[PDB]
Amino acid sequence: VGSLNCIVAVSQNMGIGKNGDLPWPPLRNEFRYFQRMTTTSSVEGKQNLVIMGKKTWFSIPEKNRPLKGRINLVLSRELKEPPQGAHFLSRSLDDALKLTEQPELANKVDMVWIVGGSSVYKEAMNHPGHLKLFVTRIMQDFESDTFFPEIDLEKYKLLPEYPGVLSDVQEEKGIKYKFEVYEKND
Ligand SMILES: NC(=O)c1ccc[n+]([C@@H]2O[C@H](COP(=O)([O-])OP(=O)(O)OC[C@H]3O[C@@H](n4cnc5c(N)ncnc54)[C@H](OP(=O)(O)O)[C@@H]3O)[C@@H](O)[C@H]2O)c1
Ligand SMILES: CCc1nc(N)nc(N)c1OCCCOc1ccccc1C[C@H](C)C(N)=O
Ligand SMILES: [Cl-]
Repeated sequence: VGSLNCIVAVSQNMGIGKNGDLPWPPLRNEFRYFQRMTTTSSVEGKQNLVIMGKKTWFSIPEKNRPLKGRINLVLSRELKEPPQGAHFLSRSLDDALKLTEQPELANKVDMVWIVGGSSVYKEAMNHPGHLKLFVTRIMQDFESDTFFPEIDLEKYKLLPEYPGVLSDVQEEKGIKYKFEVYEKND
C-alpha cells in the first residue's frame, strides 16, 4: 500500500463547508484538481482509496457515488453497514488504515487519500508517520460551519513545489486560490 495523504480546500477563515455544501460557489479547476489527485494511481492494476466522513459522503450527489475510479470508504460509528453505493465502512481512521492490510484491500490499493471532513482530518494529522497535506488556500473569507484544523508548523514542512502541482495563484469566478503541499514524518 502507498502513501498517506489529505486533500482539502480551505477559506482564509479556515472554513471547508456550510449547510452540507462548499462555502464558495463551484470552482471548476479546483474540483478537477481534487479529482485528478485522488484518482491517479502510479501503479498499474491498483486504485487509490478515498476515506471520508459520513456527511462528506452524503454531500456528493447520488449520481456521483461512489467516487468513480477510486475505492470508497466511509467513517461512522452509527451506520451498521456501508451506505448504498459504498462497500467499506470503518469506525475510525485507525481502523480503516488497519483494514488496508487485509487481503481484500492490500493488493488493490495504491495511495490513500483522506477527503474530509473536519474530524477525519483531525485524526489523520495526529496519526504518527509519513503524512502529506494537499491544501488549497482560497484567498477570501466565506461563511462556514465546518473548519479545517490548523496545521502544526513545528511538525510540517511546506514544500515550495510539488511534482504535477502548479504553485502560482489560480483564479476562477473572481476567487483567487493557491495549491500548497505540507509534509511531515514523525
Ligand atoms: N472544502 C473541502 O475540502 C471539503 C471536503 C469535504 C467536505 N466538505 C464539506 O464539509 C462538510 C462535511 O464535512 P463535516 O466535517 O461536516 O462531516 P464529515 O466529517 O464528513 O462527517 C461527520 C461524521 O462522519 C463520522 N466521522 C467523522 N470523522 C470521523 C472519525 N475520525 N472517526 C470516525 N467517524 C468519523 C462521524 O459519523 P457518526 O456520527 O455516524 O459516527 C461524524 O459524525 C460539507 O459541507 C462538505 O461539503 C468540504
Ligand atoms: C472540490 C472540493 C474539494 N477540494 C479539495 N481540494 N479537497 C477536497 N477534499 C474537496 O472536497 C471534495 C469532496 C468530494 O465532493 C464531491 C466529489 C465529487 C462530486 C461532487 C462532490 C461535492 C461537491 C464538490 C460539493 N459542492 O460539495
Ligand atoms: Cl493553517
